[PDB]
Amino acid sequence: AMSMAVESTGNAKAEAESRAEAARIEGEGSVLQAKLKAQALAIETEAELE
Amino acid sequence: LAIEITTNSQEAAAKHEAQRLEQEARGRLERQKILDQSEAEKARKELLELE
Repeated sequence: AMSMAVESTGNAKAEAESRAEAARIEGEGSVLQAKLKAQALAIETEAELE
Repeated sequence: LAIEITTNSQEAAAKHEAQRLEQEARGRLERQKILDQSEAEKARKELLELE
């Protein structure tokens, strides 16, 4: 049963650890993307304001 | 007739002994199996952690 316990936890958590680790890339990516999108829209909407 | 039933009681009692020996032989073997299966789990759980 101790092997059954470490089987279920170690396997299922490792799957749930990877998707959360992947979501961290989207979070850090979306920050840098939105930061770049700020400049994209800033230079677009401000320069076209003339 | 009084001789053949004693040889039947002989071989029946002889069968009873070998029939008993069968049980007690595999009985201790069964404990060896559960013991060997237990040692596997002690290493399999360790392997499962590395796995």
